[PDB]
Amino acid sequence: GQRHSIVQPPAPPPNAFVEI
Repeated sequence: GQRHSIVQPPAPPPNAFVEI
């Protein structure tokens, strides 16, 4: 609403259905 500490949420790469 006003501002807070650096907002940089890191998203963890999700696995895919059978990579190989």
